[PDB]
Amino acid sequence: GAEEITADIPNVGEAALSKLDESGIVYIGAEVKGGDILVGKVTPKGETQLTPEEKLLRAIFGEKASDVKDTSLRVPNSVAGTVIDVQVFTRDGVEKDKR
Amino acid sequence: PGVLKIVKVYLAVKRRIQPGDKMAGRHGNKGVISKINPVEDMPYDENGQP
Amino acid sequence: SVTEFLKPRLVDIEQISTTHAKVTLEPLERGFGHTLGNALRRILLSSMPGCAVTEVEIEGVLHEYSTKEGVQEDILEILLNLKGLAVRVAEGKDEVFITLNKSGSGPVVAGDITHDGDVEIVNPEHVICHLTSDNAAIAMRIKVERGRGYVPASARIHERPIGRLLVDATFSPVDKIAYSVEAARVEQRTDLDKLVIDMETNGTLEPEEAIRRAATILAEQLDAFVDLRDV
Repeated sequence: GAEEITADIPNVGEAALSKLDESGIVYIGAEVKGGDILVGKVTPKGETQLTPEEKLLRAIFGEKASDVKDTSLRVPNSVAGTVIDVQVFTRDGVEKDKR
Repeated sequence: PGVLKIVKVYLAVKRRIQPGDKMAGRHGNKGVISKINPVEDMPYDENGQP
Repeated sequence: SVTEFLKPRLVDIEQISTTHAKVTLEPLERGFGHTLGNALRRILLSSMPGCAVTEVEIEGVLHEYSTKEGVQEDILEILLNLKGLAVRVAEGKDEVFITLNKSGSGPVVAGDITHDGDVEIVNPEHVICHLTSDNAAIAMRIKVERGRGYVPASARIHERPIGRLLVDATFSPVDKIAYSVEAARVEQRTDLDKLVIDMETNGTLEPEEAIRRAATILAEQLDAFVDLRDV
């Protein structure tokens, strides 16, 4: 499918979604440190063989959300700074998000 | 071809001097900072200026 | 006699300027002038409490690497200028907020800061920024805290809204310390000495108060030696 830029990042709480906007891009002036999410992106993934001793764990606790995989832009380790500019380039014929 | 969107983020980092950095003059005299000494430990003249 | 020394006393303060002073200690025995002078110089230059700017909030400013219309200096330059602010905060308060609002062409200086009576600006002539247009306006909220030493913004423990700009804080008010040991004319003996300490500071800390704080620190640290035991 088509990779989507969005703020709905699986297995990531609201602590790491503080600095992104609705479109999934950090704000201008955000002080970020290593590992912080700058732009959120989710990529569709295919079927994955679950090992039986993880099928059991799925059975016990029924949580299962693996439709997409989190491939987002993150600040490199030991790099801390301020976001000073963000530019978005969109292909001709693709919907322009809010940002 | 195949690219739907690109986002570019510019990060500004302030880097302060620290041991391991390379310093030099204009006469081929280069070196690596070994210690950041406190002011009270460095040599000073008769007017107290270190 | 031999077993008993003459304790030095504070005999003179000479205020050359707001930021320069001389303090005289007399009388001192042989060798004690150098010992006390070096100890006081090391304590004064390292462990002297003060007040410094820590956070700034400028309307319409998101980060330091930006520009404001009508202001010739970048926000980085304005913060560097604010680092040189000399502020004395009344005792009992380790935190205070001041405001700086100015419109119209001209140099925006430290004498345009509105304080709450518990804050004294020591250098009103210190230029903070420049407004190059009659329509230009600046509105800043500055945070002043009491501390000791040099606390970089990176070393501060980690919510912070976008717009709050951290400023590196050098709390120590002492800039330069010199000391000279000269001869002293006391009674009939000639072995006595005199210690003159030349202090260049930012004007926030009084000379006598600085000397007593340094002496208190030294005495407290020596208290461990006076009671030497296995701990």
